[PDB]
Amino acid sequence: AKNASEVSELLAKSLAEKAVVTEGGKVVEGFSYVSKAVAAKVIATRRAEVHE
Amino acid sequence: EGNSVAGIIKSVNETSGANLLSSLKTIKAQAAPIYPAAASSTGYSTQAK
Repeated sequence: AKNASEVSELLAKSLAEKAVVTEGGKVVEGFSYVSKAVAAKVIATRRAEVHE
Repeated sequence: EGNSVAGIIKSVNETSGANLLSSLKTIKAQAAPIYPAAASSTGYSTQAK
């Protein structure tokens, strides 16, 4: 019971990270998107290796 | 005995970005020219005698 908030956060994050995309209610299966955190991570590692 | 600059270029290339600046003095000293040590005397060799 004292980690009942923690298991809810874990279930919410598990549903959140495997999120699907809909355009008008129905899902576009086989859709690939790259987030701005992923793109900024790629930019950060590329800037780090050119700087070194 | 290869030349010192290929050793400098190699030892800088195969060094990561975190251990770069700490490991510059060992690359400075590994490509320094040899100045041989002042050994013992045992002076007045056979031509001097």
